[PDB]
Amino acid sequence: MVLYFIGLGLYDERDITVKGLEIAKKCDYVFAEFYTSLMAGTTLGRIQKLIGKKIRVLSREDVELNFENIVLPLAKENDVAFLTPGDPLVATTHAELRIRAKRAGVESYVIHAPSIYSAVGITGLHIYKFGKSATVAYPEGNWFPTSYYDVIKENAERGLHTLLFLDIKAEKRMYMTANEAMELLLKVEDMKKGGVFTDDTLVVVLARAGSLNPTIRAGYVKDLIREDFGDPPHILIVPGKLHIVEAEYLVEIAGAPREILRVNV
Amino acid sequence: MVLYFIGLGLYDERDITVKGLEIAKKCDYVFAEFYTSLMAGTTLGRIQKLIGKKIRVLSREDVELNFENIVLPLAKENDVAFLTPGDPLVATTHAELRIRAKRAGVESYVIHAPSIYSAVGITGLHIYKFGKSATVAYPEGNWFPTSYYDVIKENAERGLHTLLFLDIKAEKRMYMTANEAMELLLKVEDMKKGGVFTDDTLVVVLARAGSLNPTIRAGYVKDLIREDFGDPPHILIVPGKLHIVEAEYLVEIAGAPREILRVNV
Ligand SMILES: Nc1ncnc2c1ncn2[C@@H]1O[C@H](CSCC[C@H](N)C(=O)O)[C@@H](O)[C@H]1O
Repeated sequence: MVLYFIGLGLYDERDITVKGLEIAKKCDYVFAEFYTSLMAGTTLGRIQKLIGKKIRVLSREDVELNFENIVLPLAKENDVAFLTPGDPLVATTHAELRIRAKRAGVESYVIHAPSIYSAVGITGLHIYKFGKSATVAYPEGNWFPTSYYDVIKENAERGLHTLLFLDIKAEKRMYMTANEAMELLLKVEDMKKGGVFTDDTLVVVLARAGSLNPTIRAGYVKDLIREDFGDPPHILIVPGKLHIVEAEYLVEIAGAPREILRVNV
Repeated sequence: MVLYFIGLGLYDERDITVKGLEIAKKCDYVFAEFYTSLMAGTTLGRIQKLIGKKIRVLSREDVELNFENIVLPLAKENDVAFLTPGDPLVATTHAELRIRAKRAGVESYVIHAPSIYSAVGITGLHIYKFGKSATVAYPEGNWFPTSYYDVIKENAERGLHTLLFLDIKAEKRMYMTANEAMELLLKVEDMKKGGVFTDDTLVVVLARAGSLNPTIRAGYVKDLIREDFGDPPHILIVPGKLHIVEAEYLVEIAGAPREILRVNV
């Protein structure tokens, strides 16, 4: 009679909360989805071993089209868990699944876990200064989406930071790198000429948040565009004007050039 | 030889990540602060029992003025952990403490935990639509903070949602309720008269996120301003223009007036 939405956290199998783990262990059935994002620091096998339960993976179609036929029927007479990378309901489509549960007469509860949305606090940038977020999508064919560029423009002009989720082909396990994102943004700038993203733009790259050894780098595009930030996933941030405290953290912790203390504050 | 900043999560001792727990259990010394937020579902005793270590609680003064005198000295010859509610670097000034650690020759690591900043996803509002955040602080003496009002105005004009952290005075055991926040906002409105926050404004309240049964309510200020949302902590949200699916969730899950389903495109 109960469905638990349980977050797996940021990177590996230990990023689930103690609450989420103990609840998952007591569930009769455990499902999981890895299409909204991936858990790059672990494997399905390691997650399964930790929980001690067989984990049935669901595709985007399984969920978006058949959640009420695959998961809810079992949740009617058993305790069922639905695992998702990060924090449940951060992904925009997740929330509606709770309405489906209600419609089916199934109680649902949410067990939170760390999300990249909040983990970016490790960049030293004040969380309150982050504005609207956006996703950099790979262009393809004759389709060249650029809405993320406008998001940076609107946030930056108001002195706010912009969190940029990078494209991911979950099924193929292909991650867009911060380098590719920077190249794309420079390409968009060359087309819109808005003066929003150039070689002189200060950016911050956060790779493998959740890991004990994440890569946190800050610097100008001209210097970071060909830099190796390590294995995925990568997150790109275009900060707005910096509070001196944010700048000092970027210099001392993220290796930012001293120049940001006089140019970006 | 190291200092760990470990988050404890949203509500109770089990909101800590497995990673955080396994590391905390092996540390030589464990310190913590409980003034940046309120974990309403646990006690120091329960946290100590879970981690299996004595926890030395520090006051805001101990941390802000003497972190380098109380904590860092031990981290030079021992494995030390510094625990905090939620995520250690979200809506706190703890990031700067990493700079102090560095200057002291102490390597530091960060272990994330569920944060209210991302837990708001449980309101059904799209996380990417949240703009700049703000804090509603208690007025004191002849000083009446009003900056949060301008944040709402700025976000709303852009169609973005506004997350409002509520004030906390841990030593006095005072936790601002969503009701008190709404009352303060109505007073600022009468002063600035910007038509930003009135009796007809739609708001969302999230109380005790992290618990299994948090209070999630949406409605007009005139109706919710005197409603009992249960024990603290509380957070207040002022939505911007709603997507149809956001409205549907607020109606179905947060008990919002069905009239909000009719969005004005
Ligand atoms: N479980 C919870 N439910 C509702 N609001 C919460 C909450 N935990 C924190 N808050 C809100 O956030 C304020 C503390 S701000 C510090 C937040 C913390 N670092 C985190 O990551 O969550 C509180 O005064 C309250 O308004």
